[PDB]
Amino acid sequence: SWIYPTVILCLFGFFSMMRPSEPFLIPYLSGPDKNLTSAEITNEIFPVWTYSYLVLLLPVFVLTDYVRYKPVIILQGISFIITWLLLLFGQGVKTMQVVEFFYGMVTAAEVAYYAYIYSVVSPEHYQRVSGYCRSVTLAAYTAGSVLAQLLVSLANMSYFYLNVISLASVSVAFLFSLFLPMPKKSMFFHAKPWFQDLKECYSSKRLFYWSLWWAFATAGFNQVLNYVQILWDYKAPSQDSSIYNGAVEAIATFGGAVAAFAVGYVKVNWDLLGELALVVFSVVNAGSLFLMHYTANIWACYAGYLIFKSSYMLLITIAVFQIAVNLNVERYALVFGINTFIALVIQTIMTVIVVDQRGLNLPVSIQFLVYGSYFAVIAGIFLMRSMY
Ligand SMILES: Cc1ncc(C[n+]2csc(CCO)c2C)c(N)n1
Repeated sequence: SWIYPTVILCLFGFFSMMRPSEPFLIPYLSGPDKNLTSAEITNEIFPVWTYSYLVLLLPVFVLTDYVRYKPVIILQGISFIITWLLLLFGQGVKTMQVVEFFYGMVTAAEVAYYAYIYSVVSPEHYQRVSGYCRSVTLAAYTAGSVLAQLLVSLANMSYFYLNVISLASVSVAFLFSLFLPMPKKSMFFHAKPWFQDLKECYSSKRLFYWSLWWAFATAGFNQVLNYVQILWDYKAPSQDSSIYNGAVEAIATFGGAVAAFAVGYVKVNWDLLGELALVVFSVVNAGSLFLMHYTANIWACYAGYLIFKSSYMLLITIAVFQIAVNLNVERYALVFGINTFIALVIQTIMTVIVVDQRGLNLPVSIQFLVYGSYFAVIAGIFLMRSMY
């Protein structure tokens, strides 16, 4: 059968991604509860996340197939508990970097969470259970941001209690994570009957350029998803007017879900339109990031994030569809693992150069000009490849 591990995995997926304090994190740190300047948050604290998601990406896969997918989720649950407990009680510029380290390990073990599906389930429901679990996680994050902003704007709720709610939700997620079945076989190591065949994998012109774009777009979206809240804080601090972070990130994630639903139900010639459909929405992404940089009204920057996140989820779902058709299931996770490693190398290089003190030590203003130029260079590369 398949239904019980699906139900426990979707319960873990709902109560993990219900993090109501997640949109309001940058008003929580720079707010009156802590003594943290926004220069130290922009330039010393958040880049550690990218660092911790590079150095702990490749070992976690090694600690995924060997433990056959169960205890890495339990490590993610312990990571949840440690991260939000340190968000509750932790003080200083030193402890908040440890927070970013453990949040990097959270983002690392998310891949093992998704990879448990093809390990425990009988192969008749490889399509059904994965789409179910991903939909449950997306609905969890959307409803979490909805409940967050409603409780804040209509409940006089300080942010510390919202982190308490987040701790409780990820703690309940840790209590569901223990009650999963250890699967019978893994996907690479513990299969009872690959380096030399790996050159044959990326020897495909329909699979290299799309993977390269997935890497650059994933790095850019992780950067923008990091620093968009510090940009929102810079445009209008939380002590002036009560900003609406949870509602806008909720509508943005809902639009991302609508875009991902809209990718798989449009029947046009993909090779002919794809030399244009990538280009126009890449221009949309570049214009959205430029719009968030140049503006001074806060709803204009919110609308820039809405248009950017919907356009990214559109184009990156198109990319995931244009990779997945050719290969099998076992090669799919290896290809996306190498692609994710390349994306985090690119994001680490760009975060050392642009963001951190070892590079330029930039404020959050000029940063989004650089990220908009990065996606504009991406759109120019697509325009040049259409011109070939
Ligand atoms: C503890 C912690 N939380 C969030 C971020 C930044 N961040 C990563 S993803 C995301 C939104 C996901 O939809 C945000 C705001 C961070 N650096 N550390």
